[PDB]
Amino acid sequence: TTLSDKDKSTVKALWGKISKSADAIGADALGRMLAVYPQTKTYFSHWPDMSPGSGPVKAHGKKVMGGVALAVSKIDDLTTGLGDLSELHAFKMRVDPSNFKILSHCILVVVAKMFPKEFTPDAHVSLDKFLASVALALAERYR
Amino acid sequence: TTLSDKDKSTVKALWGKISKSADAIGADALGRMLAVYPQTKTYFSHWPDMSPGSGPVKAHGKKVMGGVALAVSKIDDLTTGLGDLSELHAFKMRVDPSNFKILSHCILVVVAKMFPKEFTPDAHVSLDKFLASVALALAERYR
Amino acid sequence: VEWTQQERSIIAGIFANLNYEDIGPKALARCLIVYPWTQRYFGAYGDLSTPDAIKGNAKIAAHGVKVLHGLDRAVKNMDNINEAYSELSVLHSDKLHVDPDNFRILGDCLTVVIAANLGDAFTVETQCAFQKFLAVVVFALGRKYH
Amino acid sequence: VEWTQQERSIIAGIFANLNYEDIGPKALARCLIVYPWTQRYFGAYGDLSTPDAIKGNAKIAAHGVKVLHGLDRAVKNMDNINEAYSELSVLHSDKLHVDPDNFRILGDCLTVVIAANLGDAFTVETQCAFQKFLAVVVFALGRKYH
Ligand code: HEM
Ligand code: HEM
Ligand code: HEM
Ligand code: HEM
Repeated sequence: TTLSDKDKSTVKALWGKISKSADAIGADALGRMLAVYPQTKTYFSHWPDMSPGSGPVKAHGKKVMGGVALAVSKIDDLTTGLGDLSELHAFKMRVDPSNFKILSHCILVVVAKMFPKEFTPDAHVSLDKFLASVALALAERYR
Repeated sequence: TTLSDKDKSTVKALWGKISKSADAIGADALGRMLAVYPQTKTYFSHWPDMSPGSGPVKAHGKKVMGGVALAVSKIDDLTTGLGDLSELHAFKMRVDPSNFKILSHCILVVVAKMFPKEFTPDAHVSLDKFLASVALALAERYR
Repeated sequence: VEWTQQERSIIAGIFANLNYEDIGPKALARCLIVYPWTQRYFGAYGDLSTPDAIKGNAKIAAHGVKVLHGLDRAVKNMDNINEAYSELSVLHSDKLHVDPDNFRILGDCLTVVIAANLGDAFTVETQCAFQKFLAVVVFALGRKYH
Repeated sequence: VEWTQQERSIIAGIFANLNYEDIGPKALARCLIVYPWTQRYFGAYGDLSTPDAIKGNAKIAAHGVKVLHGLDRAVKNMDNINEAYSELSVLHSDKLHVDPDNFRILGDCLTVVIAANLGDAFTVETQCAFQKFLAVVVFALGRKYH
């Protein structure tokens, strides 16, 4: 669904506060996705290790949050902004889009865990909407 | 996700073929939704009868498919076109939008059952994308 | 359904130290704000007009505590969750007409609230065990819908 | 999971009369077309570039039949479905790395194809029993993922 100007301002403000820890958030959220929802491990079987805190998890965590960083930059047109990443997911990795909601949830949990004061219900609703829009933008090129 | 030119023309062509039986498709789809996915019954407890072919189900099936007919009319801008319907679901009935996917599936099953020759995999992808777009348009005003 | 000893220990430990009057209201208010269709069921609970009103609503707060204590029977009867929630399932289905998808959504809100409360203590293992617990409870609560 | 005599009869009836060489390829081809990420597993199967290529692909057709016969063990063992699928669950998890969400999606495509085939015989009762059956099978196939 459409992000309001409030949603966008809220996400931009939250990102301002959390971006310094973006690598950690990525690594923790990705590690949690893999352990808590082991169905998602099916896309990562080529990795030597999938355990929390492992090299591949840390490295990929930073890449994923780099995509989230890109999304915040392109928040006014996520469809266009995330086109390349949609093409990669649709045609190279071919990730079932149902999984994007799982990662979204794990990112919210990690944000709440690391920034409890910042993560108010109001921040939560805008971030949840934002991640839902990111997931939709990633799904654009699939079909 | 966005509808291509192909999707729009495929949906309009299918609608042209099946619109004559819209009321029947609606009644059957709703009847099936309620029986097959009894969680959906929670929104209809005020009805005297929820069984397949019952008066309430027939009458509501009619309303639902008129909403679908409206979406076909406004296929180039579903956000704006379904805005009022979104407001009613958002604030009057307060239907958890997860249920829209359930009804969509039941519509597809009924269209397959009733129009097996017309409901090719090619029409199926486009109609599935369309109903996903309708679901998203209906969810627009919730938050 | 098959619990390890670590999982049992993790769950017991969470509930042993839980401040229900803190966590319960927070989880329910957050649910009502982030997923506002859940407000459907609380028309008799007074003012829910803005997120501030919801956060300040005493009746919602009291219900948050009640719901959270509703998880107690599961913690004390971890091997018999389906039977323990049987009556609560028919209540939500037949009397309250609560859409059971909302149980899942509340569970996610509770996870977020517990994570915020526990911080570093909400380890990956902790989240694994809590998610498993929630999944079983939410399934149990959906069982008697017909 | 409990079955009525009627649900057992409906399920046995569907499969007893099934044309596997017709239904199997149709369900799988439809899945690859409507939900194209499922193509990820079939990179050795030749041309899947277009709907026409998929519909005409003999290797995809043969696999559709195999998958549909994969359901026979559940029909024969309705009270022991989890155990019937333990080995196939391990296969799909550990050898094939198939995302189990795809099992759900294939079930929905199979439902559509069976409805198209049966017409008026695809009653509400039949759809209830078939959905319950698919839900149990899909759950069983996901059990050994870890
Ligand atoms: C929803 C938010 C997501 C974002 C922003 C995101 C972003 C990214 C980025 C930036 C890359 C690297 C692309 C490159 O190499 O240039 C990537 C790769 C990848 N992503 Fe996503 N991703 C997301 C969700 C997911 C999910 C949920 C899954 C699977 C469950 C997934 C599976 C993968 C895989 C398998 C790779 C390739 C990694 C490798 O081969 O080592 N992604 N993603
Ligand atoms: C394709 C998706 C859907 C469309 C196009 C649609 C359309 C409509 C329309 C046009 C109305 C009547 C509006 C009015 O008269 O004011 C309506 C009412 C309603 N809808 Fe939706 N609907 C959809 C999905 C659903 C779902 C999935 C549910 C619940 C599971 C639902 C629950 C209701 C309820 C409870 C009413 C009021 C019915 C009554 O009290 O008689 N709708 N819908
Ligand atoms: C998923 C975890 C949940 C648990 C463990 C739970 C448990 C309970 C319990 C123990 C009661 C008290 C019943 C009695 O006193 O007889 C109750 C009542 C109720 N619950 Fe649930 N509940 C849950 C989720 C929800 C959700 C998500 C909603 C709605 C969004 C909801 C709505 C209600 C309502 C409206 C009542 C009746 C309150 C009244 O007396 O007016 N519950 N629940
Ligand atoms: C109702 C759901 C399903 C059932 C009952 C089923 C059953 C089977 C069976 C019986 C086999 C052969 C095992 C053997 O040779 O011992 C198999 C293999 C396979 N399945 Fe599944 N399957 C299901 C869903 C899926 C889905 C959705 C996908 C992918 C989208 C998939 C991908 C595969 C692949 C790639 C193979 C190996 C084929 C090869 O070796 O070339 N299956 N499945």
